[PDB]
Amino acid sequence: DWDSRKDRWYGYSGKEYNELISKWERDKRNKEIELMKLELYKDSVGSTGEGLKLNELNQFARSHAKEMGIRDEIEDKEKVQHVLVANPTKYEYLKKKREQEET
Amino acid sequence: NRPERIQEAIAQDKTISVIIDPSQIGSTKPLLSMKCNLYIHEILSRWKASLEAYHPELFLDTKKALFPLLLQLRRNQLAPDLLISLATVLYHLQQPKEINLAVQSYMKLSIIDERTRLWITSIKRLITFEEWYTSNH
Amino acid sequence: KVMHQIRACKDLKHIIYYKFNKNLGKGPGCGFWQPAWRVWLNFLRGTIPLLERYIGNLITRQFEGRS
Amino acid sequence: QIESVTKETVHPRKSYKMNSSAADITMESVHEWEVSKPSLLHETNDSFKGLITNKMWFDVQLRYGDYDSHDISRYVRAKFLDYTTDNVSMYPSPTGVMIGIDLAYNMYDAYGNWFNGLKPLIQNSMRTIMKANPALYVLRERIRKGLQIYQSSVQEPFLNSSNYAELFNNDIKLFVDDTNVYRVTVHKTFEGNVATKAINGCIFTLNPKTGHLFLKIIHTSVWAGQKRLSQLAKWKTAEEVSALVRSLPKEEQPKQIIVTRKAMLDPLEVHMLDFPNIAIRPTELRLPFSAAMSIDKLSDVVMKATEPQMVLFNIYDDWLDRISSYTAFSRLTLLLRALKTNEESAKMILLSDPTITIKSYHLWPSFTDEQWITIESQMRDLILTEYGRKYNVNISALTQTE
RNA sequence: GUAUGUCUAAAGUUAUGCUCUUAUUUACUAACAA
Ligand SMILES: O=P(O)(O)O[C@H]1[C@H](OP(=O)(O)O)[C@@H](OP(=O)(O)O)[C@H](OP(=O)(O)O)[C@@H](OP(=O)(O)O)[C@H]1OP(=O)(O)O
Repeated sequence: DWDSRKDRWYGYSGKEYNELISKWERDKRNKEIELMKLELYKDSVGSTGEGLKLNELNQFARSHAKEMGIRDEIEDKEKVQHVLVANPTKYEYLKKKREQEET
Repeated sequence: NRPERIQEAIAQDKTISVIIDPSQIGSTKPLLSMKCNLYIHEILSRWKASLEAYHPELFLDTKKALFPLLLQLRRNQLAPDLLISLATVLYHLQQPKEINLAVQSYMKLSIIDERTRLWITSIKRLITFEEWYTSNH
Repeated sequence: KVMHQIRACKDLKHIIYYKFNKNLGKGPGCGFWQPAWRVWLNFLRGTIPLLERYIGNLITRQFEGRS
Repeated sequence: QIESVTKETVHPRKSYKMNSSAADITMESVHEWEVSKPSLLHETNDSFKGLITNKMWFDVQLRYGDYDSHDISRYVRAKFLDYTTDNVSMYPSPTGVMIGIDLAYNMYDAYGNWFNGLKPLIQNSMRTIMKANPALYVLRERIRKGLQIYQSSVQEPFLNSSNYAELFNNDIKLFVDDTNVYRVTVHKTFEGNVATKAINGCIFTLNPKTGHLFLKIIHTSVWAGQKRLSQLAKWKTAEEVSALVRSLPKEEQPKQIIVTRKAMLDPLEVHMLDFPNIAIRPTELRLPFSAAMSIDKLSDVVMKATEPQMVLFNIYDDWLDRISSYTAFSRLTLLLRALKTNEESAKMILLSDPTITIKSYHLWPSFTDEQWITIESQMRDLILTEYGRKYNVNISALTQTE
């Protein structure tokens, strides 16, 4: 137990700290015009989310993919229709016009 | 005493052209200050209408953040380097087709810094609201 | 070589304390700085020549260039 | 019943200065408080003498213990009634509170006077902070790295291709790349060896919702100060980002910050310690934003830059107007991707038609949506082509994989 | 990345077979990226 033995302060009531309070408690006992208004005239006088709609569109990516070219085709469909689903901005319109027909 | 400070000020508050000349920045001072100071008051009033549409909680402290500027501007305590950057933001904020130029000017204003941050940040909310305000209108 | 001096001081402390704390318990409150002080004086005695030479040469170099 | 909680701004020295201490927080009261006699936190029987205080103070006292000085309570007590009862660095009241954190052992403790019903709050507070302060967590993680025992365990998963959807969710965000901060002109020397010289760069600082690409243009003047610039690039980056965040309001302070370079996360963590609410997101998915700066007008602006300035843009304008942000971002992603593969090809695709004109504000050429679609398709083909060339397996791709 | 070494840092001294276009190698170098 080193730091206990080192402890410059050890084994004491605050006899020295009460004398500090006594010295300072004695010291306790011993002891705009328009601009304020100019500013305060104005009121103060106190003083998931949209990515779910993507997640639906990416679920709609599953639809066109599930229609044409899932697994059987290596390149001819599942890669070609892969290029034509989810990646391009046009896939917004492909769903949007299906929504517009659904309306 | 205080009554004539109400009378003279509120009369002066309704007596201004809400315009910033982009060439008068080169000139030397209270004219650009009070132009901006009372242009901000219009940005305050346009807020005051659609406080139900917009989120009002942050504005209640935005007011307290703006209070320094008011005290700076009507006195000309605000520095030239700050003021030139500041007025540059407010001028671009007037034209609806300077929204790039608005936040552009705000970023170059921001880039001691304890309440200065607070109020300068509060100005960004004024652009943020105004940019939205002109959109949803 | 001041380790010798330091060691001596340590030894003194060990000696002193355990003649100073026979019936008295442990703690830091012992003074009695005499013999250690003596040690340090003798160390200074030893070194005063050494530092006269060393710092002598040093300030000479500062003033006169080195040989 | 506290009138004001003011921070007494001390020198930077105070943090680590040990001979003295000015009080960190000063506590102006509403009424007189009647604080207890000084005591430790876990010392329950706090004695309420007749002495009162109109004002307290809170001091922190960081320490780094050893195998011998590994109790904190004693130390903190010592510190308290050392600095009080010392005629250097006086506190406004001699009555106050002092916290001390043993960083070497995660042994918090605090000593000092106690306002009634305060102690529990402080105890709980310390418990909370120790459980998870950002700075302290960083420290532990730093030490952990130092000892190569880093348990790779994250609470929030990375931005992979699946979670890409849930990137954005009516939630204010920001996105960061530090790739083109330190660009170099390679030029010969008299000796014959290469000499690297810095060029102006950028801080690719994008917002996928609004499409507001901030980018503070790094003037070469900031490199002229120092050496070892690859690390310094990261630091300036994170610094700049931090500054930007500070500038913006609590609402517009972006929540989840995404970073391209996972190495540049490490100093960002540090400069994000200014504000703890801003979560960090190490992207698993590398996005092409090195090639982002090879867009014509962007590069132009970068070259133009004369000083420490930022010149923000809307990375996509017309696209927002037409469609939701995500759609725009996909197109953008494709474009940047293509650029990364090959700049010449990209530009060619963009300027295949010379009749089309890039709008004065816009970074990109304003196309009609069907021709736009075609362009996108072409770009995609370019990417696939690149893959075929390099990866040599671009034909038999699964959907998600693709 | 360095040792180290140069450089700058403001005041006026009184005289009348080839050119071309390119693509490829190899080498070296590179506190630039991987
Ligand atoms: O033997 P040293 O390495 O010189 O250390 C001694 C020794 O402490 P350790 O026994 O733990 O090493 C003394 O302890 P005792 O043998 O007397 O029990 C202790 O003396 P006190 O007990 O009188 O304190 C003294 O401490 P101090 O210097 O405060 O007198 C301390 O020296 P260090 O503190 O320099 O280690």
